[PDB]
Amino acid sequence: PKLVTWMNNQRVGELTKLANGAHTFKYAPEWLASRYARPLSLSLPLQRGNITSDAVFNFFDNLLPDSPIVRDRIVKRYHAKSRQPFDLLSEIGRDSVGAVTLIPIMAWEKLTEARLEEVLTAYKADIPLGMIREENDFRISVAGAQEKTALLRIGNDWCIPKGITPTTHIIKLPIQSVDNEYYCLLLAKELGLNVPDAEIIKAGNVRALAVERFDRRWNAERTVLLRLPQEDMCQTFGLPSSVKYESDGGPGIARIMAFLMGSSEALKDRYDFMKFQVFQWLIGATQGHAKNFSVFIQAGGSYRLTPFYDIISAFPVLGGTGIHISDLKLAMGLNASKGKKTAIDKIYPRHFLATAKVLRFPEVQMHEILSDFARMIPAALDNVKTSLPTDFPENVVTAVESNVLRLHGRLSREY
Ligand SMILES: Nc1ncnc2c1ncn2[C@@H]1O[C@H](COP(=O)(O)OP(=O)(O)OP(=O)(O)O)[C@@H](O)[C@H]1O
Ligand SMILES: [Mg+2]
Ligand SMILES: [Mg+2]
Repeated sequence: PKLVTWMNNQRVGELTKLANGAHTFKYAPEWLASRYARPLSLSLPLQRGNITSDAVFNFFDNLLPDSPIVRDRIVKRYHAKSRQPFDLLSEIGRDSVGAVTLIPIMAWEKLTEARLEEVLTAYKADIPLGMIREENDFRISVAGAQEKTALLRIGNDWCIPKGITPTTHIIKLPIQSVDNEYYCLLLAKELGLNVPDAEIIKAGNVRALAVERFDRRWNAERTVLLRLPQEDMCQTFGLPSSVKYESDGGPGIARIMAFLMGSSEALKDRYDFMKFQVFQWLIGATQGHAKNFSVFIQAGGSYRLTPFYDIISAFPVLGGTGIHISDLKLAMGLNASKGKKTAIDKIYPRHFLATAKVLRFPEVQMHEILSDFARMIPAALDNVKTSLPTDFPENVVTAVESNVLRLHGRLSREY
């Protein structure tokens, strides 16, 4: 049938699946006439009538977990009509990344430590996104291939939101990734990068990562929780999650930098994006694909980059399973004298400078970024280390700082 699409308390339009299986979307005239109307996606510009392009199917598919296995679980959990996005979202689309609420204001159930552990380990019983069969009003969806869930934090209590109430945190579970990401987010923050705050939460013998959502915002008085429109780069370019990597045809640095020229914060966003490329290289982050970058869609359809997220270093995984440093590749390659430069172990300042030059990113700014990491990295690693718990896995810290300092040496010798 039909899924009515809401942005907070406003009707945006409807998603329908035709008798031919095609996914179509139509904006409500009331939405189109609203003062600050904005599109669901920059790939789905405001217009009247049914939109039938592949961009519709892809946009909504990108709201679901990437893994075909996780999708199998959802189907089995809610006896979904099929595996298509419309049918899976009919079941779990009330709360997803961004502000799209799909249904065919503030209510919740507080969780006890015992119940919290139940949700956080439900995946062991083939439960998708911690949506235990016990509940029936816990419908959430979150993209990405890593096992996770999402919860509502009210004060210092964890809660399962009911109906259309939003979640406030994305909870990532162990597939040592929890400690890895925790460390990387702290290092990012220490270096002045825009990333969300996160904390390691405990529930029995379970250790998960609770990441504060930047697609959610409480009003000043903390009485109402709103969702903020947001989409990832696959969505913004109308592409399927299957091509998130540049090697599979997804957007690279050049395409995203050109797209950011249209940002309401273009110069800042371009600078921050290039800075983050140098950061990913330094920490051996190999999964900076298109779905790991997003933009907020603002009133009137303007857009701006969101904070960076899903930051994992490959360094702690080296050697243990035979992966060598020479095997680490940036998801989005840099310019090389000939072709591209992708090997973290072979990249130097010259590659960032050559890339900036061809992309019209000021050379002075690129030097600034490189020189800033050259003098700040040592102190940043130390400061983070001192901020880590005492039970934090020392091997993670060792693997990351030794490998970061090794690459950092390349910057300090130049700057
Ligand atoms: N703090 C946040 N606030 C808002 N949205 C977020 C936040 N962190 C992640 N997201 C969104 O949720 C998705 C899943 O998170 P994340 O990228 O961290 O997952 P993964 O690490 O599960 O992903 P992958 O599939 O690459 O392994 C992202 O693609 C992004 O759209
Ligand atoms: Mg991701
Ligand atoms: Mg990831």
